[PDB]
Amino acid sequence: AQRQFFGLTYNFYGQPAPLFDLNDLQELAGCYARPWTSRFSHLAISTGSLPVWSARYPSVASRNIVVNTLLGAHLNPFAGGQITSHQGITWRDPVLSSLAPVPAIQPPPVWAVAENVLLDSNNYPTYVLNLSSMWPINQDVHIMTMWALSDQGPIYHLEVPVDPMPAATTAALMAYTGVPIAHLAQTAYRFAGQLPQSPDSTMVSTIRWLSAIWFGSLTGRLNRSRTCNGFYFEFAKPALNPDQAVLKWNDGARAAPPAAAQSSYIRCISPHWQHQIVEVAGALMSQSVTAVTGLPALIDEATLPAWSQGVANLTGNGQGVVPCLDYNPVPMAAARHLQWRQDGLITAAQEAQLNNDYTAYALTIERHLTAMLVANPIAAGRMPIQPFNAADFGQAGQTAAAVALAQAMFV
Amino acid sequence: PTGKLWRPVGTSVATIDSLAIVSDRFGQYSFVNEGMRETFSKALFDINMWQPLFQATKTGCGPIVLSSFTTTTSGYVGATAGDALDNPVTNGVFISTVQIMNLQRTIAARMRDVALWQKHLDTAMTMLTPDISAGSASCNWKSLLAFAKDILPLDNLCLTYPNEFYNVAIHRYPALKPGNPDTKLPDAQAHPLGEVAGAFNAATSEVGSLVGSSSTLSQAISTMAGKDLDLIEADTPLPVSVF
Amino acid sequence: PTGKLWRPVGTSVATIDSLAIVSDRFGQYSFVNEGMRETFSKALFDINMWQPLFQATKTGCGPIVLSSFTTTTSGYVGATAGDALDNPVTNGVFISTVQIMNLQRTIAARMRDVALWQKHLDTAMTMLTPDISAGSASCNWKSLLAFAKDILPLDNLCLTYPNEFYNVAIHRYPALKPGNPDTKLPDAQAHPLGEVAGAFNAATSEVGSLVGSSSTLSQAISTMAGKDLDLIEADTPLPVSVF
Amino acid sequence: NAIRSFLTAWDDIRILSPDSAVANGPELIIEDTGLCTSFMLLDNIPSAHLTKELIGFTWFMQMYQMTPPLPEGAVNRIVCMTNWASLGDEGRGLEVRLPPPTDSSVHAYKTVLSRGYIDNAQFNPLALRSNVLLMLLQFTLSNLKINKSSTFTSDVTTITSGRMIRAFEGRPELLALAYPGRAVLPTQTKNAQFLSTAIADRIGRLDRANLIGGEVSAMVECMELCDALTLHIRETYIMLLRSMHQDPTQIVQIVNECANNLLNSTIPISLRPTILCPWFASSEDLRLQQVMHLVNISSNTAAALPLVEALSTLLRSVTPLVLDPTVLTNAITTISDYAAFWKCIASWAYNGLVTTVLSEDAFPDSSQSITHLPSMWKCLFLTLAGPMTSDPHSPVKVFMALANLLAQPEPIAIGVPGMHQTTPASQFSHPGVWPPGFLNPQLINPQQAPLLRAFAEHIRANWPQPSEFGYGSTLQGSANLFIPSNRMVYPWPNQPLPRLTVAPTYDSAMSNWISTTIAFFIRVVNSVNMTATVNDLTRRTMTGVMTAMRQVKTMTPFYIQHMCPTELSVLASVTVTPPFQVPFTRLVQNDVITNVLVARVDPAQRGDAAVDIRATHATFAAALPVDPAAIVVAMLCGQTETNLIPSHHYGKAFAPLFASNAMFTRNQRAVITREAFVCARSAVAQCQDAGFLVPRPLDALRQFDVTSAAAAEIMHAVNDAFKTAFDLDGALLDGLALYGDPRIADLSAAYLQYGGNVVREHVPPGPSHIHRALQQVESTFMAEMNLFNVARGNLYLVQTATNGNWSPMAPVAAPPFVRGGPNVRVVGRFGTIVPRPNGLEPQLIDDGNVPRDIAGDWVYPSDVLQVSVAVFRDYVWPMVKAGRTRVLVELGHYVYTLHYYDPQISLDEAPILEEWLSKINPAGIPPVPFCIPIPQVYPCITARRVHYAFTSENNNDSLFSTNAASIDTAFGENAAVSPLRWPGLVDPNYRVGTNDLPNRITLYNSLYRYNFTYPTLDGIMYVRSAT
Amino acid sequence: VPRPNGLEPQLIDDGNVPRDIAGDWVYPSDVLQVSVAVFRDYVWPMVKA
Repeated sequence: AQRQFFGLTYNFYGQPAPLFDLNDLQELAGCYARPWTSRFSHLAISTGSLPVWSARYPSVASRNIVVNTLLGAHLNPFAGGQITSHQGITWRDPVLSSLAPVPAIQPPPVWAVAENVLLDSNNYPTYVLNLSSMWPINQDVHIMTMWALSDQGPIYHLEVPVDPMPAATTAALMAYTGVPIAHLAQTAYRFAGQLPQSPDSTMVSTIRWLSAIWFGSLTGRLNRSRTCNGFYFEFAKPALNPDQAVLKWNDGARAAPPAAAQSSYIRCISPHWQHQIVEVAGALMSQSVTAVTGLPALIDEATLPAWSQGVANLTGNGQGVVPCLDYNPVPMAAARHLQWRQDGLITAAQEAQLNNDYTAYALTIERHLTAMLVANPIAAGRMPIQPFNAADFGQAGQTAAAVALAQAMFV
Repeated sequence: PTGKLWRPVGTSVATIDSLAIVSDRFGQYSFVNEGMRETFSKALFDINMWQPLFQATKTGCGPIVLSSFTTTTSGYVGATAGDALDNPVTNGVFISTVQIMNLQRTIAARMRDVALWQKHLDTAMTMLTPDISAGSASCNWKSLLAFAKDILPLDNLCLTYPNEFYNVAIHRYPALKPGNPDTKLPDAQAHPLGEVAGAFNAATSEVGSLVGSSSTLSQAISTMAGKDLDLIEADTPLPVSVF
Repeated sequence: PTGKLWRPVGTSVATIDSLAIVSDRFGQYSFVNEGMRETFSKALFDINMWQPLFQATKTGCGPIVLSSFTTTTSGYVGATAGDALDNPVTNGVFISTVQIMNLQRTIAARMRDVALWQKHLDTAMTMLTPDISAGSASCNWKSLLAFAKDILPLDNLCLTYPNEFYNVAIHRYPALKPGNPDTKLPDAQAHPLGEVAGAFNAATSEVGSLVGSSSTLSQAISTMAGKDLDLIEADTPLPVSVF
Repeated sequence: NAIRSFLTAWDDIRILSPDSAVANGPELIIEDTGLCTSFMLLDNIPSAHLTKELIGFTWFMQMYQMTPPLPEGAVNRIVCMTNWASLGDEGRGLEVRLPPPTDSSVHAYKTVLSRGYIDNAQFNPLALRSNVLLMLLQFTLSNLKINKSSTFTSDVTTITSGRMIRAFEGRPELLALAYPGRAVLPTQTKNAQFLSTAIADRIGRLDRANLIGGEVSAMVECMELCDALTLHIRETYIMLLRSMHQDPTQIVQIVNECANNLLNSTIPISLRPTILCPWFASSEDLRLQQVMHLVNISSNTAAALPLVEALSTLLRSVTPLVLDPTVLTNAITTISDYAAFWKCIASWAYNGLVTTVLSEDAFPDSSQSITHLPSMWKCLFLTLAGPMTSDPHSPVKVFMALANLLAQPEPIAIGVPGMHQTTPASQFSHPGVWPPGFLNPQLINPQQAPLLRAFAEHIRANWPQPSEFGYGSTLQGSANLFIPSNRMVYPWPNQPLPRLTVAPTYDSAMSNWISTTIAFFIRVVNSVNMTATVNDLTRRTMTGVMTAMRQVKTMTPFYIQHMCPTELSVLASVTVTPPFQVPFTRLVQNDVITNVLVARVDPAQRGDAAVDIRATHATFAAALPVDPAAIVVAMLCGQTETNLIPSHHYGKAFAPLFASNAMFTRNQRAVITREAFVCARSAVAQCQDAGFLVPRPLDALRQFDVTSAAAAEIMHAVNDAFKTAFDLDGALLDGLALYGDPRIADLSAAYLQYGGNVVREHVPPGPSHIHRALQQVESTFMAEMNLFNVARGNLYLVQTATNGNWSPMAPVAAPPFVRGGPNVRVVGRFGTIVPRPNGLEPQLIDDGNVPRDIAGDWVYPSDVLQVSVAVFRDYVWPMVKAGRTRVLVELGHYVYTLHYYDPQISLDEAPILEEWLSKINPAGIPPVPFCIPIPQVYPCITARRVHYAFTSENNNDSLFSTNAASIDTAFGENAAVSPLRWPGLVDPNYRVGTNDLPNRITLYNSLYRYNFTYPTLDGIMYVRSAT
Repeated sequence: VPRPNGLEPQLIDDGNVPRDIAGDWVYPSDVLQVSVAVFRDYVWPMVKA
């Protein structure tokens, strides 16, 4: 299958120890203190449209943002070989399941707190000699890596071949029809995180084809009148829950396979991704693919945070790197509505209408995060919000280039 | 459309100020309107022609397709945000600055390459006026060849590659008609790459020469408007500059 | 694309060798790129104009549509197998050699035909300067006509076909505005076939004349690059040839 | 059942889910874990008992014999048989079982027009395309099932060891068939040789674990054998389902909105890798379902009435309003059940399918005076109740009633030609007939006709102003035609339920109407004219009573303007049949919908103009008579229950409604009507030569032009097939095949407004998954008809006495003689033999019309042969048995039936043939009878036998293989196992999921075994709470 | 609204954004009337604690 994941631990943002305390270990949903196979656990049972977030976890990406620093704080293996222990907490045994208090009689060595520790994976020989059991850990660490190599939104990866969708892909995809993007992220992740799959498996090339097929919809290029291969995502009114996507199937005028491969990493600069279940789902839904199949190439050092500068085997700067086109939710959806008007889906009156109904919605996202960062600073201890600063929220980077990527990805 | 391509910049709806020249690591994509492709194609076309001489002499590097310097971006393409807003082009064909550099220095480097050979081919071609302007007139090929085998000075390049120059030549002189391989006879018609242009320059017996009579007119029209021949006997003060 | 059209002689798979100029009983189809249709259309357009004089005098043979010399083949069209491989054109419009011959000798034969009449129309037209360059100025039509009824020498062709030349004329001189049949009055606007061209030559009072000032510049630009005025006081050995 | 219970939070009581039938749901989920095939390899001629040689494998001592994966024996064909390896719970009673080519496959080709005259032993060649379309439509429907993934078991059988095959508990016999190549005994025999080249890898399942919920995988990738055609049909139905899948989570919002927040719930739903809730139908579809009910109801008012009472119940059984005249009676009495009413509000919800007019009895005979008291009262009741109806012509009929009564005191001229002030009010029921005086009060004079200029003045400025309101959820799908999406149109102006007070309860639209009218009539019963017959005392007693009514404290006017909209808005969402509703119009004349009609094709392209029967009825919708006298009472006495928190009340009521998943039955019956339509319209549009654009893969099959009457049967066969497959209730699609042209193009409903304007809602059915598959199937039927016994090409009848080799099917020798060839004469119509007097021999009548003689060779278009078999069998047939003549009957296709014999038993074929000629007649031909020799394994001296038939095309494609049990074959037409059928199992360049479909039905494919769970919501439901 | 794998049942607060029971609530009496069945089953066990 695959066994060689190069990771990278979360940044401290200038804080002493990793941003999380003792209580985070016995609060995680699902399997006790087991951080593995968590993420989409608090969403296992849907009650309604309202995004699941409590007091300690003020947002959607709050559950994951916490399991990240909690994850890295206990990742001496792959980066040292030992098991160590942070604040009296360690793994049960070599398989690395749930975290229990440091066992007596033979306690592990105390972990040396460090920021951004490069994970080699092969450094821990027990991993490959017990792959079929500790496989989820590979998918999860990969997630933490994509989240760590960015101070503003998880950097996933789109692709799309030069030729049309395989004959085994079109038959597998016709099963995730009436399924929201929020759920596609849950089924995608829970798939690549329980049993060692192959890089050329049917469910892998289809889930990847489902992610890049989602980006076009998010940009508006793959609407109701322009399918990639009969699949798209119908968006509801932004004032009436814009989180709803669903992979609808039609028989309209399909697009056409591009002249070349459109491999490209994408990011969401705007801190809006934090509270948007749709953005967090789109990110983690793509990460499920780069898990079973390590990074197709290296990531561009063009922008990114000041700590992801020249990583071991993650972010480069030469010619073997792939540019990262980052966008912004508000301008992206503002350009997404503009696509619908061009082909005649919406009236020229609903053009400037959907913009005001969405910008008001995205405002609620901004009014929420700003009010949560102040409530939960950073020097306090944890980092459920991630210090984004209020100077941003609307400084859209090359979002205009991400849109031009979708037009090129589906000619 | 024309000019550099722009794309929406920053938060907001597309608008006259949302736009910004889509520049980047390659320079700025400038749109390649229909006619401007005619030139770069007409320029590259005149180079590809010399294909048989590029391989023979191991220079060159394969045929130059203009589709190797362009791209298929899409956005609004104008001269300024304001006016670029009225030219939404989808998957247009733009050439990035750094590319507008190669298509330039390539056509320049190759242009030297051929300009040289093309000069040898000539001292040998015109060295037997392959151009008449009334009726026809042949000259049994054997003789012709066995003749230039002489005249041509020892430092040409038509003696080092005869049928490596000949193949280039056949496409420039509808006088030399190569003998077809599977009937071992000429063709009546001559098919030089300049098929049309060469057809429209022949001194057509009905009227001198369209290419001539056409220009001698546009030429005169230029002057007539230019110097200011019009107004030649105008009765009123005129700045000497006007002369 | 440009050049002659090629097609996979080896069938299906078209590689840089399984191609071959698609020649045949008609000669070789050469592609008719967008701009090259502008010319042959602009040439035929100037002939169709003389339609009323072709029928009157039983010459001609109906209006010449450029769509009678072309075809709708499809294949790869380049200058050489190698580069033609990057121009897959479907149902492009090509003109076969033997056709590139007629569109030629037709435009030539017709060109004579009109060149003659067109000369008579003129000695009569310019024979009353139908062109001013500031404000307007009329000349009651009756007089005008009854006048040229005189001057014009007995061997013109504007006396044998008045309103057979007049109809040709109306399309060349936005001075002569024909009186509309169902209101029996002029039109204010004048609609000569050269609608745009004639609009862009008028001596616009803001700036002399775009057609003039434009050329007087491109003309100078030619020289500046040509002779080599640039480098005029260069301090270093220069072959006399450079002069 | 989407929803099962609903423990209401405030009440804590689990509401469990339950001429017009009760709409039940379509059986959308059937599934079988057995082999996904419908093309078995049934062997035909049994094997001549060879001596095994290599027996089963020998593990240690034991000797394991395994069942031969492929059919062995003489000749094994590919006999089509739907769900032959089906191992699931059930199957939609409807299949296709064709007997091996050795039997009369004729029966399966006798649906459409065959029934009745055709002998059970012959099919109708004329109605073949029509009968093959219906035959495949049953081969599709039959195969519309899901493939449960069963339980695998790691195979440890050497060559295939390591591969995870599938169990097959139902009947272990399958495990043999399922995976050909798994444990192949080296016994070199056609069969075994082939199965040997099988790729060990292809067998079993492909993918690894995958989305393992619990311990079972969400959807595996079995590899088992499964005819590409069947695998493709199901891969279509899986999509049909997913298509209409409904995100379970959104279900809370749908209920929250559809009920207007009055009722708010929560429904936990465990999201899983698999899950499937076929409860959602797009508005795109729901409209083809709407105009559909519009067709079944048709002019028939009796079928439309069931709909307005269905609502008249729900309405009343949920309203806070309780009507009771006690108060009214008291008030009036001093100085001296309401179906009508409820069948007037429920009447508006369908204003457009059934209007509510005023019973003619109400009107006071135009010849009666106004001095006549009983008459002027029958008039006052006809006004107070007017607006209460949904007749676009009430505002006039009302005004007119009074224009009648006082015809002498106020003799005003009526504009409408041919009509006079004394014309029975009822009579006015067309926007044209409207009096100009009424259209413009100004026309009447104040002193000329005081009362009228005052009465028209009244109506012009008092009749309630129509209005509207949204309703249902937005994530639902309009389902309504003329009025904007999920949003109704109400008669009176409505407003959000204001906190009860003295203000809203006297200011309602209706309060004004009830008021100003009584006010107006009080001045009428006090006219000077009244004196003539009205007493001074009784004239006062009249003012006494009419004032009691006016001042009576009725609380309905408030209900019908604040609380009644919130009911319909909701009630209009929990109904299996959404509200059809054409826009309301008060006095705007030219625009007041005159006619409403469904069109089975846009008038433009409609050959044979046929209006919608509805046109015949006066009013545009089924005119349901409502009595004014009743409605007025109801309107004048509606006190509500003392304690009344609108919040708690409406809450408790709409609770039981959302418990019955009747909202989802609507979405389901909908996505099936759109299937049964895109499939019906297609099948009838494929049998007519011209007509609606539908891919005709079966255009080659001979089929006469289907008339209007004929279609209705190809239509009943299609519509009736769907119902049987999805066991539905009531109409569905038969409305189309019961009148008008069954030949529908694209349905559209349009109403024309008197203002000479026709708004026309086109409703094109969005891509029918079922139909997309059917097309692919019809397309396959061409390249593979032999697998259905039908054969393409002409039948030659040249007598051949060879004792050598034969194969009527795919004959190697060159066609005896082409049709337009040298010397062949086409037999002219009728094919009439002309006896010739004297020595001369009988000669056949030529096509060129000039009689030629028989000896030679003719080309018989089957049409001719069928209208003179008697003459054929007695003149040309004998001339054929004797090697003198060679006929060439021409049948595009047909049902062949062959009989295998012993190449060693010399037997003439003539008898076995005439058995045939004998049954041919105009009404229909019996299966063509070929006689093929059973492939002999050992060189055997064959016996001379004379054959007569054989085709022009090669039709032995059906033949799967001969002598699988032998190292080869010595005599009969030998046929090795073709690798082509199994590109998946054999070829190394296969590509999971790759078909061939249009051209060649592959056997061993790569299906995708699913494992869906069907979440069944049952949540808590909290009301709103007083405040 | 209940929450999956061991998470506090959120009590839909006023603004209509489910909040959590362990805190300080203000129960508009009317609400408490059409809701006790719930109150007693999730917030009550909480107040006692």
